[PDB]
Amino acid sequence: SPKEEKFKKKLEEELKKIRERLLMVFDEERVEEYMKIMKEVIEKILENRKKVEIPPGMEWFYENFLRYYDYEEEKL
Amino acid sequence: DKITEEINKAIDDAIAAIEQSETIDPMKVPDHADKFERHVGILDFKGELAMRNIEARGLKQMKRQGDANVKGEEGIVKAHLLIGVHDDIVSMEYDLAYKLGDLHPTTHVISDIQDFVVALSLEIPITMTSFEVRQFANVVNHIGGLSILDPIFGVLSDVLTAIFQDTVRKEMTKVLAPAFKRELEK
Ligand code: NA
Repeated sequence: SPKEEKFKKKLEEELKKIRERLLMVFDEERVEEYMKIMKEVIEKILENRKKVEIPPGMEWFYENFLRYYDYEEEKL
Repeated sequence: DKITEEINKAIDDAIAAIEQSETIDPMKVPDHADKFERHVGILDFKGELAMRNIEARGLKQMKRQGDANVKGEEGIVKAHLLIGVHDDIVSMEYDLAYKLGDLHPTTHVISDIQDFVVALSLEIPITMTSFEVRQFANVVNHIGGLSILDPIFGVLSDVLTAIFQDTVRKEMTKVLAPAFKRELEK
């Protein structure tokens, strides 16, 4: 799916920049665990759209990702 | 009914006089610095920020919301009013410098306030007895160069929203309350 593919490509690039910036604040392993939890939440949200469990402290990310996906989808 | 209309007219005149004057739009807000801590999942953010060159625009659109709520007790008319900018938005722009770990950037921020509203109270034997900027219903923060998915955006936006509900609201009250007091009590 070229539309889904472009979305996933842009999302992976955003995640790469986020990972780089986090490596300036936290140790490598903490950043890796955080990125893994984030990708898990992204997967669940995308699969449900195609009640989602949300880890504590990530509710902000769930709301922001809904806003981000709706924005990119209306753009695509 | 007539008292209500007289109070509406006096309020509209106060609003117009305050808006015809400078300092209200754009309104300077004094610089503000703060330390902060948040927990985003497993991440523990501890850092500092500073807001400089803070300007609020949009208060030229202040408008009375509905009739003055008027009630008479013991020969004294009391009235409570709401004044806001609901159709339009009050925007705060400022330079934000933050330090988290080895990150110490400076970026520009636009923060949009939804449903900016002031609550005001009058007594007529006019004396103004109460004036407050109500807590902001929502503050939408745009921080230059940060994705909405970035945890650093999450932390910074949360700290900034708290700062707006505290410091920014107090500063805007400091500016607006004596202006309205002067205009209404004349
Ligand atoms: Na300032």
